[PDB]
Amino acid sequence: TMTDPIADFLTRLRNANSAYHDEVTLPHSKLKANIAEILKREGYISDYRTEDARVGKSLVVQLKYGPSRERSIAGLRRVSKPGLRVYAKSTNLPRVLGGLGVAIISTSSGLLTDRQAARQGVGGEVLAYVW
Amino acid sequence: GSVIKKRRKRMSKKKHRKLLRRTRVQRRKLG
Amino acid sequence: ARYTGPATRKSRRLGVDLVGGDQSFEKRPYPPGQHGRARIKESEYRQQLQEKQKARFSYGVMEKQFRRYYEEANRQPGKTGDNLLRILESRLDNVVYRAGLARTRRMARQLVSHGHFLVNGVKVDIPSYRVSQYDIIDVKEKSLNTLPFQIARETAGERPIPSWLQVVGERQRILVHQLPERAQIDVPLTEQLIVELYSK
Amino acid sequence: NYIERVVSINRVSKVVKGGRRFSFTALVIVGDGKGMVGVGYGKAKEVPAAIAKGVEEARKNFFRVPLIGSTITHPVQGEAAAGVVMLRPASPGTGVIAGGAARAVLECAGVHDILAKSLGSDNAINVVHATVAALKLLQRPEEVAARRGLPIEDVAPAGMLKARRESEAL
Amino acid sequence: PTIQQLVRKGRRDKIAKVKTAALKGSPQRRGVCTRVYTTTPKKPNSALRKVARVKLTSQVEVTAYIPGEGHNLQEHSMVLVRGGRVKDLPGVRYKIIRGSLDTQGVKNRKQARSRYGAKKEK
RNA sequence: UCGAAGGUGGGAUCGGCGAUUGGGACGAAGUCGUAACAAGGUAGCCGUACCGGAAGGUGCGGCUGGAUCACCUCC
RNA sequence: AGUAACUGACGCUGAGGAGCGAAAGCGUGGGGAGCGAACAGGAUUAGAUACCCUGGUAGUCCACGCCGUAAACGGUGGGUA
RNA sequence: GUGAGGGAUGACGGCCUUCGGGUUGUAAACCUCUUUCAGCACAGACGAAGCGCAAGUGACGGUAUGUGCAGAAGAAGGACCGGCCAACUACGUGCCAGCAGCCGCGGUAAUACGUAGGGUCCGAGCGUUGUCCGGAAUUACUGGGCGUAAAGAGCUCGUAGGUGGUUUGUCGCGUUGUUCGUGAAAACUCACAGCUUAACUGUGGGCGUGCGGGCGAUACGGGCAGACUAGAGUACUGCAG
RNA sequence: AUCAGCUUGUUGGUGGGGUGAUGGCCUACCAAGGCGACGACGGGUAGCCGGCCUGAGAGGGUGACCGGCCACACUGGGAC
Repeated sequence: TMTDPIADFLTRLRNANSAYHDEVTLPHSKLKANIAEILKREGYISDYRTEDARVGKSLVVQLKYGPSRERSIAGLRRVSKPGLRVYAKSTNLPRVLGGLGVAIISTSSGLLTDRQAARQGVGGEVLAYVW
Repeated sequence: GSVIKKRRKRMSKKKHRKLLRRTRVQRRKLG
Repeated sequence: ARYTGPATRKSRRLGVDLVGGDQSFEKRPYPPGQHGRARIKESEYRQQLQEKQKARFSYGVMEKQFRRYYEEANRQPGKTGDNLLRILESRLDNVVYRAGLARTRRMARQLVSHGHFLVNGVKVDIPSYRVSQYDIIDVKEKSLNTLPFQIARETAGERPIPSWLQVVGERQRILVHQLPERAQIDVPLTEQLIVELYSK
Repeated sequence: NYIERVVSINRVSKVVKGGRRFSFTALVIVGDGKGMVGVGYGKAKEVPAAIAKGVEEARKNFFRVPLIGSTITHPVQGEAAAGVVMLRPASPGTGVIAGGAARAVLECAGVHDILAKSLGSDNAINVVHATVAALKLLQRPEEVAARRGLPIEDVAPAGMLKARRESEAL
Repeated sequence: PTIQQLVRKGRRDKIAKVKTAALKGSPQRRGVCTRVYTTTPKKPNSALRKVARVKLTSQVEVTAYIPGEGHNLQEHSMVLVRGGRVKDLPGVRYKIIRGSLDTQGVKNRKQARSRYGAKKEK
């Protein structure tokens, strides 16, 4: 069955990115929408929107490609997963690509990046890495 | 995979089975 | 202990002059022995080891002391190369020689070991003595009129005194402003090779 | 001025009715020590000739390493064939820390301070290929900011910006 | 394996093969020469290797190799044995120390003397 | 009363020796054979059963990690 | 498969465990045409405990039970996107 | 510490040689200089704002140390040199004697044996053996794999366990922030200070990755109380084997 | 687990006793529990720790000196 919706979202993104698709659709949830917001604000995707599906709602994500058809996402990894979950204190927040990437962290103040969490002095669950 | 490994294993197995056959009554009487 | 045998042997083997004014090295710049002309194989380890031997035979420091210096330099929060070079340059005998009071580093060490100097008003006879900021090195009065210091104080036209030192008195006082930086050290060889060798 | 590194010479042979015919293959690294490197693999019946073909092939294929001052931009891991080489930037004055093939490639490329480890397939040709694949994975921060359409400060940590400032000042 | 498989069974390291079990944790042992003879090495090589049979203080019967050129060992000779393998001989894992106890340092040795118990010439 | 040591008894469990006896590893050149690798000259192997100085042979089921299929006339 | 009427996460995997599991083989009772281990001759061979030929018993078949293995192989565990 | 400076178409001797010469080698001899540490003589501690109402009291110790005197005078060995892995020649021997961590070297011309020259690495040490970690990502949490290299149970059902779609409210268990207590000293690390330097010693921070109490947050996991139909199953109608 | 069952003051209660103190710590009676594959019960080995060595770190090895706690004082019991 489906165990990790977040990992499934990340793999849909990765598979669409590798195939140079301009569009990826998935079932909607608040967590997926929030990490989509973080991705868009960090400039990793072009834009996203939510339609309505036959049963629930869908998530529509536009992938960003450069003028020479070069992908704007180099990698997407799921860090904390069902089973072995990962939590980081405000001081040992992970660095992605030596700071060139973004680590999404679920803190009690919402979804933040590693730099935002470090600035606000909070910890939480390390959802994923983007670079 | 090469059949050489199967040949080594089969020769070991064949020799062991021959040994078991040769001492069936002796094993039965000692056990 | 101390290295006592011939000096030009090391200069010929290492391919550079370490004393500075040695005519034997200029006459034959190739390694000593029967096979001093045989072509050598090229290897990174050989070059690193030769650099380390250059460093530790210029200053007359044995291997264990040199390794202690390297560990100290790596521990410090600078960078390893210039830290090691400055640790080496701060030795009392090197300071004495670099101040022009000794023609060669060997005689600087010999003078220091014989208690001819006096640092900060207390007699010090330890060549490995490290010198800090604002130290006054003086020659004790009994040895001021000796032949070595006589000829040292009337030929002050040799190698220039570096910036971080200053011979200030007619009695050849030595004043240390600050520990030398890499720019003012003016030493042969390459520290990076030594750092590579000791990281193996 | 170009520096060269003959990292390996191998005597290969093919069998014929008469017997064995031996040739030589040389893997050569060519770079300028300023950020560009090239890898060549030449084969000939004589060692100097094979070295010459390797040198010309390496010069033909050139590739620029995204250095930042004296080290690479960020940690990378490159894999080619079964060879795995990991690269990690180091603070100035550390020196090159790598095995023979990786050390040759990095010294040719002009990298001065880097932590490099080989994690599989000790074969020199494949280790060199993996090192090149890792070096080809590096991204300059300006290109990263361009990809995400953000200012250079919002993408990179302040330490990288300070390092770039010092390097360009020097 | 799965993380749950790990927390259920864990990782078991490879066992270490004990070397020179006759020494019983000591750098050297003292033994008596059960028999002193000679033997031939494996096929690629050929010589008359000099080998002694030693009964150690750990109550283990061990065959040891005698290095050097000439030796004066015979029956009931107290020797001091150490660890060391000889590739030619199949099951010889010990060597007799020259210059210790009854076994004598070799004669007319001038290089690597300390490895054969030969004193420096006066 | 409890109670160490001692005595009696029947068992557990860990080792050593043992007349005889089984197999294993290695050993240029000993004896007997040719089993496998090229269709290895009966394709090989897997389980099982029987038989045979020995490699092995045969039956039953299975697998391909088995080689060759020239010429081939109408279109 | 279609309709989607119904329930409303009731799902997935699964240590151990239980069940099923080719052929050969084993037990008890039947059956037995053909084939056919073993066993007999014939031939080939230097020798044939083989290949080839002529015979041929268990077995192959049925009922009820054991056994629990196979190159039980797609040499590829199951679920999901 | 066993010396330092100067010292040559570069002495002798040794060794190699192409018989030319080269190397030991600025090394030596010689000419000056300094005497550390040893040796001799003299002086001679701190440790004791102590103890004692007696007049004195230091085991170490006449030690450390300081000052004079004499003279380079009393002071260097071990391993290795085919490749890994710095450093090669000659003679002797010949599948021997032997070496060897691995690969492997000994078959009268061995840079691998033995010895001498030369060299290199260390140096009051230098090697060998024994044991542990590293290299080993070779038990792989960081950080491995299973078609043919070792590795998918012959196949299912199912127990304990592990794990779990969308959504609302709540708890604050996990998670996270802060604060208080504790985490002896020593050790480690940073800075400073004292021993002539160093080792060593002391001082002041950090560390002590943790646990306990209070207070804050609710994104995620979990619990509790609900809701939904995309998973799962049932119903009905057909269908192929 | 190539050690799957273990336990009868053993699990709990009441009244007594005992102790500086709670308590099957002891005792009489009553009830039949308690522990175990989250490995009881057996077998082997071992003083534990601050620390020490190694390592990039995680981790691995170790418990010499120094410092804390424990146990023992020819062997086995016992109280004063």
